[PDB]
Amino acid sequence: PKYLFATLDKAQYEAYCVKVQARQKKAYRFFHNGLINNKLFVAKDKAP
Amino acid sequence: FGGSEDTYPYLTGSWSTKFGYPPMPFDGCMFGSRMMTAKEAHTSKQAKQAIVDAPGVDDDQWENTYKRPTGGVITVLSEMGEPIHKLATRGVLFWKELDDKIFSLDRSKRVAELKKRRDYIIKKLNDDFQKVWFGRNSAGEPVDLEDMTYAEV
Repeated sequence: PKYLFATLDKAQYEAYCVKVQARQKKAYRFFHNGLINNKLFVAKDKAP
Repeated sequence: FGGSEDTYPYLTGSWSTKFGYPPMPFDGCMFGSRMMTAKEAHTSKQAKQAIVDAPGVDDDQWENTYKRPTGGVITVLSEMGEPIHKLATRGVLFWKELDDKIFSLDRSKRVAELKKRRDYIIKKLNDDFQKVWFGRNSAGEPVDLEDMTYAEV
């Protein structure tokens, strides 16, 4: 991965890194909710 | 009651004459809402303050509590459901609110209706109710409890 990032400016890369760590926090939340409530898989009932 | 001038009538039995009845003397008078502002009572300063500030209403339109912020008091329901007269503060207003939209619905359908007005109820919770929304984050803004860090909690 590092090698891809070396395409960017510390400007860009660091902007991305903030996005990522926000996602991880959502993910973390979800995963724990799922484990407990058995909803790691959620079937979609209708198209968008 | 809040004085002897209005007390006197019933104390005599004169009130009852106004209704085409003999005099019906009361053996005494009882004071509740009145005494709340006694300096030796524990009512917080601004509390007994805002209390005074209630424009009373006559025996005429007390029935109006049930519907409007009549005077400074309004009627609102307990958790037991029982009716209560309170100073219609911003809180006691948003409390009447949920009485009519949330606590009005049967248990089941409630939780659903909460999720729909969530961020609304959460604002009015944060802004003007006795108990705030526990959802703050480090920065200061409100979030979901499920979104706070351990520290933050």
